[PDB]
Amino acid sequence: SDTSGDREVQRTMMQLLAELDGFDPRGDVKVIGATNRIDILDPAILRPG
Amino acid sequence: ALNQQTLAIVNVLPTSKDPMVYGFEVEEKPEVSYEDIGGLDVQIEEIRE
Repeated sequence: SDTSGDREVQRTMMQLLAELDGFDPRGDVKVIGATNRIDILDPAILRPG
Repeated sequence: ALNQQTLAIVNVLPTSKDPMVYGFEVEEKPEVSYEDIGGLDVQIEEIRE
């Protein structure tokens, strides 16, 4: 909290968590995520489901 | 709702402004439904109450 470059990139993060599956399915994605470390990866992504 | 060729009130329309996807939508369909109530049982019951 209290950042001016690490809060809007978290508010687009949150938007994803949350359009991927939620109210409305899936569709047929199956979203291939790719990253490097898990230590600059939010755990919400990193838990399976 | 007005006839713009005369400028005169034709009908009166409900106040609602411009409501899109926003709040309007109501669904509830599968795969998460009220059959998918396997939890976390204490938590669910609290919501019903």
